[PDB]
Amino acid sequence: HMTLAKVFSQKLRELGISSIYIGHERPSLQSLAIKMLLKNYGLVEERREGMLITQDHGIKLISGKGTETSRYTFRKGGKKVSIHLPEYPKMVIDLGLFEFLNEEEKEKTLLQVDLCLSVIRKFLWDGNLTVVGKADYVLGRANIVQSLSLSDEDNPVILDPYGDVVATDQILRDHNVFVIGGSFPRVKIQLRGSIIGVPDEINKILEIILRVKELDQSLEEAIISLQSKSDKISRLLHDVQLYGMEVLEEEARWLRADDKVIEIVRSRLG
Ligand SMILES: Nc1ncnc2c1ncn2[C@@H]1O[C@H](CSCC[C@H](N)C(=O)O)[C@@H](O)[C@H]1O
Repeated sequence: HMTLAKVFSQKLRELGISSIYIGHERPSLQSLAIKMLLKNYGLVEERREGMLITQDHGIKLISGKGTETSRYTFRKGGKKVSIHLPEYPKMVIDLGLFEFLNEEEKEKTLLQVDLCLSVIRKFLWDGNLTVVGKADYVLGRANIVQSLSLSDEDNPVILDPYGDVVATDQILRDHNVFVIGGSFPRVKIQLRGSIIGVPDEINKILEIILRVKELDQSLEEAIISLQSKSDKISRLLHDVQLYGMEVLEEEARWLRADDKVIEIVRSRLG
């Protein structure tokens, strides 16, 4: 779809603005826009000089002292830019069954939901995240609702590792609402025919989907980038039981698996 950084940059050019003095802020449009949306930060109209730090989506981000010309500086208290924030995608986490679980289980689930905020703010913004079915929960500007209300422009899918619809670049790309649990299609992410090795963690699933949608990355590469040592180990082990040792070496270069992983997988066999 569109990242917050991209929408921000298109509005900025329209007005006529292609340089910002950022002073002491992380020099990324995403970060700057998030900050503007969440704090009293904004743009102040002032003429300043600097050197380039970067050229994000075509906008010269300035600081320090040099010879690059800013007409606008990003400052605590400046004026907001007004940007049609992307309605989509909407990432929904369902906490319906939440009080089936153990105390220790609830603390793990919620820690995982907490980390979603950081993922959502890496591409979109808090508004694109919704949590359903727990009303005392508060996660920055996430929507916190008791039940999910569907609109005509919503085209949703349920992420379910026991689903009957295998996920695909196109299927993730052609949908815009995604429900991840604590009557639409129930969609299962596999690695290469299998669910084994696929990260289990709510915040990792969410990040896999966004990588595919916002960065134009493949599902395979997305999954692999987000695996833990344990995901790789468990998958190599499985596949060596299946296909034998000839598989090990090459399937480790593909899983991008490091020495420690391969060491361990050897050590389990002999
Ligand atoms: N490989 C995968 N494919 C699709 N969805 C997944 C997935 N791994 C995790 N999820 C999502 O992450 C949530 C937490 S995993 C626990 C749910 C598990 N299906 C169960 O029945 O116990 C799941 O409900 C699912 O929404």
